[PDB]
Parts: sequence; C-alpha cells; structure tokens
Amino acid sequence: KNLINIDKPIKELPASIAIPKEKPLTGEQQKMYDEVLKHFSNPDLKVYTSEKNKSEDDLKPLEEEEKAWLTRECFLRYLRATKWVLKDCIDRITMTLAWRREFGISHLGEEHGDKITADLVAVENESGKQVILGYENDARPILYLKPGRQNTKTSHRQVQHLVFMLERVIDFMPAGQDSLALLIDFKDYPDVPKVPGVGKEVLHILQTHYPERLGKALLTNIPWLAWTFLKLIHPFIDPLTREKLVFDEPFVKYVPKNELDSLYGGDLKFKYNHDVYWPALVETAREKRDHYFKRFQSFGGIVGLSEVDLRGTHEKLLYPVK
Ligand SMILES: CCCCCCCC/C=C\CCCCCCCC(=O)O[C@H](COC(=O)CCCCCCCCCCCCCCCCC)COP(=O)(O)O[C@@H]1[C@H](O)[C@H](O)[C@@H](O)[C@H](O)[C@H]1O
Repeated sequence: KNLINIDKPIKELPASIAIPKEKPLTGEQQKMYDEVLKHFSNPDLKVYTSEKNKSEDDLKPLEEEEKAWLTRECFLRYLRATKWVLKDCIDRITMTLAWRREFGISHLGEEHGDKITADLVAVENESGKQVILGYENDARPILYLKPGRQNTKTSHRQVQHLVFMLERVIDFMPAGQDSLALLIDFKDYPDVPKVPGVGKEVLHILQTHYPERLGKALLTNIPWLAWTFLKLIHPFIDPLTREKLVFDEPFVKYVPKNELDSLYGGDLKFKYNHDVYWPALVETAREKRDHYFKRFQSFGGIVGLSEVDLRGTHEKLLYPVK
C-alpha cells in the first residue's frame, strides 16, 4: 500500500531534510542591516497604531511581543524585498507593525491578547480548504490551498482566516528557514456543499505585509482555460518569479514522497477531519510560539534576535546581537 494514514500536522522537520545554508551578508549589506537594527532598538521609538488609520497624533512604543517579531531575519526579509533601500525598508517594517496592530495579531498569539483567535476563524477551515502539512525539499513548511472546497460566503472573516493560517504556517518554520511552500489545487470539489472588497484587502496584505515568504508555489488541477492563459503570459514573467512557480511537473521532484499528499503523487493518505486536525494544528503552533517566546525572554527580550536561536534548543547564541 505504501500509503501512510495521517490526520494531523507533522510537528517537526524530519532529520532527513537538510536546512539550506544561508549566504553571508556583504560589507554594505551588513552596514545597512545595522542601521535597521539601530532604528528599531531605540528605546524611545513610537510607531503608528494603525495602517488604514495611521496618525502622527497616535504613536505607541514597541510591546514585548513586537520586539520578539522584530528579528534578524525579519529585518533581512524586508531589506531584500525593498532592494536594500534603507528608507523604504524602515517604512515598510513600520507599516506592517501598524497593520498587525490594527488587524488584531500584534501579540504573537491569542494567549497574549490577539483579537484573531482560533475560535473566531475555525469555522472557515471546517471543509479543509486550507491545510498545513509536511515540509518540502528545502525544509519549507507546506500550506495547501483548495479553493474548490470553499464552505463560507464572502466576509472579512475569510481574510482573518487566511491571515491566521499564514501566521500558523510561519509558526511551523523549522529553525533556519523562513519561507513557505504553497500547493494550490484548483480542482472543483462537488462534495463540499456550495454556499448557501475582500479581494482587494487580501491583495494588499499579501503584497505589503509578508515579504520574502513565498519560497515555491506548486500549482495543480489548473482549469484548461486558465492553463492556456498562464502559458501565454509565462514567457513575460521576471526570472526570479518564474523560479517560484511550479506547474506541469511531478510534485515529488520538489517534495519528499513521505511529506506529500497522495492526491498529488505522495504517500500521505490525508483525510480532513476538523475535530481532529484543527485542535492539533492549534496546539502544535501554540507550543512552537511558547518556545519561541520563552527563548526570546531568556535572551534578554531584545530586538534583533535570530529566529535560528529562538526556534532552537542550543544554549549559546549563534547570532549574538550587536
Ligand atoms: C474565502 C477566503 C478567500 C481568502 C482570499 C484567498 C486568496 C487565495 C489565494 C492566494 C493567496 C495566497 C497567499 C499566500 C501568502 C504567502 C505569504 C505571502 O504573502 O507571500 C507573498 C506572495 O504570495 C504569492 O505570490 C501567492 C500567489 C502565487 C501566484 C499563483 C498564481 C496561480 C495562477 C493560476 C492560473 C490562473 C488560474 C485561475 C483559476 C480560476 C478558477 C475559477 C509575498 O511574495 P514574496 O515574493 O515572498 O515577497 C515579495 C514582496 O512582497 C515584494 O514587495 C517584493 O517586491 C518582491 O521582490 C518579493 O520580495
């Protein structure tokens, strides 16, 4: 049979998958990074409390949980996304801090006060339209998107759910990796009873507040018509972006068989069971956050700590702060 029956997220990256080595920063890159570190390490720093309602008359200092989010890799994700333009990098990080506050996810978990709770969005995942399961060849956690399993009508809660799931897959990042792999299944699922500015908001969030997170996007069951249109524009897409897109290729070339859903060629026989999968996902992510924050506090609770150190168990810091 070779099939492995599974119904819960795989908690840890298996030892069989190596963590890609990071290329050291150049002299100039290091200098600019230190400027970002200095900016956010300023004890008198105050940031907007909202993005959509930003006001110079309403600024508040960084909370403990926000300093824990402002990691070495966070700075690097924004520096790369902004093409190493200091001004733009600082402004972008600042606005994401503001948006996280406005959206209800600035506390690194409902356990610290987040308005976006698992209970608030749980109903949105009842049909398994989004699933966090497994890791691919470069240690990236996998997030499955199955739009054909839509179970709710358009609402802001749908956006809150997408953001919550994105935050959870980030919680699943193995120490040393900070990008994810998306596996999108466009197949229509007539088993999931049909129901009975969301698109613009989702677009804004994805294009503004999650820089350098897309490692790979695996597409399958692409509508015939849709496929043709993708193939027509494909030759005109930037090389770096083209390298992120995978279609018309066996998924097993990018994901270990024992880390891939059998529906797409893998050996994992996965059947979504909300009452089993959901609580497991919530608890697994919660434990990862608890560990991450405990480490953060153990290391002084300062801005600029490395996610490699926060998500690991080693005693000595691999990236001591300047
Ligand atoms: C009900 C709920 C609805 C919720 C709404 C649901 C919407 C569902 C679909 C997709 C949403 C997916 C979100 C995935 C988020 C992952 C985290 C994330 O936000 O990644 C972001 C990117 O996310 C994505 O790219 C996901 C989209 C991949 C494209 C897939 C195309 C598929 C095309 C298929 C052909 C057409 C099929 C049509 C089928 C029609 C069927 C009827 C950030 O990008 P990244 O490259 O990491 O960093 C950027 C940075 O940001 C820029 O500033 C910089 O300038 C640039 O250089 C880079 O640094």
